[PDB]
Amino acid sequence: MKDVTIIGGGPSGLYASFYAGLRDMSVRLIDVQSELGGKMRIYPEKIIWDIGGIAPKPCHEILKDTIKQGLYFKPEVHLNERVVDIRKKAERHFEVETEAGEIYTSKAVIIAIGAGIINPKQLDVKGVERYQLTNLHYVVQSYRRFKDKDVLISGGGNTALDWAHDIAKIAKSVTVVYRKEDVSGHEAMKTLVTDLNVKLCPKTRIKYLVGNDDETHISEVVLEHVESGDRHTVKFDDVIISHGFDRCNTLLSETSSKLDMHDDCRVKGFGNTTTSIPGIYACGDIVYHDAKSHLIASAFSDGANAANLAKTYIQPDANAEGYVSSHHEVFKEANKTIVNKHLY
Amino acid sequence: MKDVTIIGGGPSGLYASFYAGLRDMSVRLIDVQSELGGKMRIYPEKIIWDIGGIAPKPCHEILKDTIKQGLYFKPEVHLNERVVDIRKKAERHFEVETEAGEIYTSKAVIIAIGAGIINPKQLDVKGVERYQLTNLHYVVQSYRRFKDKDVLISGGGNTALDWAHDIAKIAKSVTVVYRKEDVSGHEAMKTLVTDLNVKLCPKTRIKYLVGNDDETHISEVVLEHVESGDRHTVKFDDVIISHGFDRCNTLLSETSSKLDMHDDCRVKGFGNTTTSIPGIYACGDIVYHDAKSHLIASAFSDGANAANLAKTYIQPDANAEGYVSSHHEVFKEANKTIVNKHLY
Ligand SMILES: Cc1cc2nc3c(=O)[nH]c(=O)nc-3n(C[C@H](O)[C@H](O)[C@H](O)COP(=O)(O)OP(=O)(O)OC[C@H]3O[C@@H](n4cnc5c(N)ncnc54)[C@H](O)[C@@H]3O)c2cc1C
Ligand SMILES: Cc1cc2nc3c(=O)[nH]c(=O)nc-3n(C[C@H](O)[C@H](O)[C@H](O)COP(=O)(O)OP(=O)(O)OC[C@H]3O[C@@H](n4cnc5c(N)ncnc54)[C@H](O)[C@@H]3O)c2cc1C
Repeated sequence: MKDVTIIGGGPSGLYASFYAGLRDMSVRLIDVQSELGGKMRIYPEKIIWDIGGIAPKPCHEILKDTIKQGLYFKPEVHLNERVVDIRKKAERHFEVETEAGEIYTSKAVIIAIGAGIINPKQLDVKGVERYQLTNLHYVVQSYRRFKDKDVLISGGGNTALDWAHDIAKIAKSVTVVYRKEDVSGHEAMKTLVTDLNVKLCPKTRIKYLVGNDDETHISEVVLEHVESGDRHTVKFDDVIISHGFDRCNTLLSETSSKLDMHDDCRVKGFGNTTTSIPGIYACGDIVYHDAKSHLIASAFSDGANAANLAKTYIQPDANAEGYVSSHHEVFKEANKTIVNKHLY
Repeated sequence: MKDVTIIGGGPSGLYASFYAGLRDMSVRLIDVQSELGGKMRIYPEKIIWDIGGIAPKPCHEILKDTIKQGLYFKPEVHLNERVVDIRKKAERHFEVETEAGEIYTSKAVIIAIGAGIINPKQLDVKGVERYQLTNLHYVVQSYRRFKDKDVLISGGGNTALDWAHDIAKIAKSVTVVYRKEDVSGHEAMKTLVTDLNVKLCPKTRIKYLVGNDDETHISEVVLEHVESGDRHTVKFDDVIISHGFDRCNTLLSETSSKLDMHDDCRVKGFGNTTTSIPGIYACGDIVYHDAKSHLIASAFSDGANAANLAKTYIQPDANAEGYVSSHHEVFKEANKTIVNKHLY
């Protein structure tokens, strides 16, 4: 029987996988996406600066390193598989069941599902290459940059509609294209509908992202009606791609085992990655504890803690923490080649 | 007046410096060593694997990246300076005083002192280069590798004497060279003295670390008596350099402001980097909270949390957390050059 099943292949699940391997635990890693990376697959061309010890470079580049790390010890990896239920048969005996009916057994379970299912939108860029785009946004925090700008927002989820309203306060115009399979959320919509500089475009998708010359920005967007198929090209200064996150619609609402939940539908972490059920640990954006940050850095330190607690759960007399890698015997064979051949 | 004074230039203080800069805070960074890096300056040639997202490479290489990160926003850096006192004159008004009598003012204080003063021993290696040594150890956790080995340990601190005893259980012989300025600790010494395969060498230092041929290991060590100056060369299979850490002998025992302390002389973190005094935050190995790991990864996530809490302390209406770097406006000018010139 596998030592631990890890649900979620984002940076938190990946590091948890690595550190569980560092602690000599057999690992099963499950993720619904066709590739590992979680939310990081949303913003591949973006330059990341705030990961500890990592000089700024594209997210997809850092992701490649993070994935490699998660797979050093070669865990049992299951992609394109969606967990729907978690069960505790007994102590050191858990069942993890997918929507396809597959049932996986483990002595422990690590939940690293972030905010739920990630399904990145496939953007088709013409004229420019995506890796050099500047006016393409996947999240809105500061919106002062959008002053007097013609802004496009894709997605009609509550968060996207909130962004639209805030941006509308100073933007020249805001256009929201979406499909109404998006929530869309009555209150967020009611607020937005009286922003008279906002155009709502239901049943509409982004077909093409177009930029001229060489340029490093999108200058115009080809929009397409989902039903009629009619297209028209509109110029924008900024394009914002929302994804629609709802932490309240994960499996944790309808599994066969209910962890205590934070009021925002995050798993209640008891000081750390410990949950209300012994043997189950939550790491990353899904868990709440006082030391949390919404950062990849925090996802990593959570992963370590989840692996440690899972290790001591399976084997109580084991060390509380893992051996530091600098003096860990498992890396020595590789270290000599790395040093001798200067593989860094 | 400076926003925050950060005491300690290890990975935790460095990231805290970076993230404080990310949150648009003015920073003063103080460390007693002649160079930044903290404990990482102890094991520069060692290959590190367990930092999130970072492929294995020498510690000094990762340190260079970590230092660069800590200094992006160009804080006020004070090296070769030892803090001896911390004072809270009023809310958003702190005094940080060094042994030389210098007094620095800040609206907040971040304590990142690890286990206390770090003063790396200068090893002189002959025959081989340090970067390829394998049998050189700076910490002992697993000691099974020392079975039937002739082992040398430098340092007579309690921890080093504990290592010596454990190793003596399976080693062919253990030699402990030290100066008695080291504790040495009565009980640890009393335990060790009846290990009849252990040779105690007081008033003795390591002069030379010698390896033959090209080789990737130390084959023999030149020892020197501190008083007489007499030398003799002894062959060893492994060399262990202890440093002597005592968390109970930091400034936190005799400042003008007492944080609540964990029973192991670590600062009591209230769920995170929060201490018993508003405006003072502890990040890294110095602080205890339930989400802690003794890892660089945890030092980083602590640093972020300490910067955030310090930010909201100085400016209560500010956002709880900082803007993700991927969409942070402060990095955009640099991002275009990084992308255009492929500087990664
Ligand atoms: C646009 C954007 C920009 C960001 N920029 C930065 C930045 O610059 N620096 C930084 O530190 N952080 C940044 N972040 C945050 C960072 O991406 C997250 O903190 C991090 O991805 C969280 O890692 P995680 O593993 O905990 O969750 P996730 O990354 O969300 O991983 C969850 C994975 O588990 C999968 N999954 C979920 N549910 C189930 C199920 N029931 N069955 C199977 N599989 C499943 C999901 O599909 C997903 O792949 C950014 C976030 C976004 C959205
Ligand atoms: C030999 C060894 C191997 C390790 N290997 C790994 C590994 O492979 N992976 C990993 O993740 N971790 C590893 N670690 C642990 C890692 O080094 C620590 O977790 C990390 O350095 C802690 O960072 P810090 O900033 O909190 O403390 P520190 O690194 O100790 O930084 C403290 C700094 O503040 C300075 N300072 C202290 N006090 C005062 C004062 N009163 N005034 C002024 N200045 C001051 C100190 O001199 C020091 O420079 C290892 C530790 C050691 C000793």
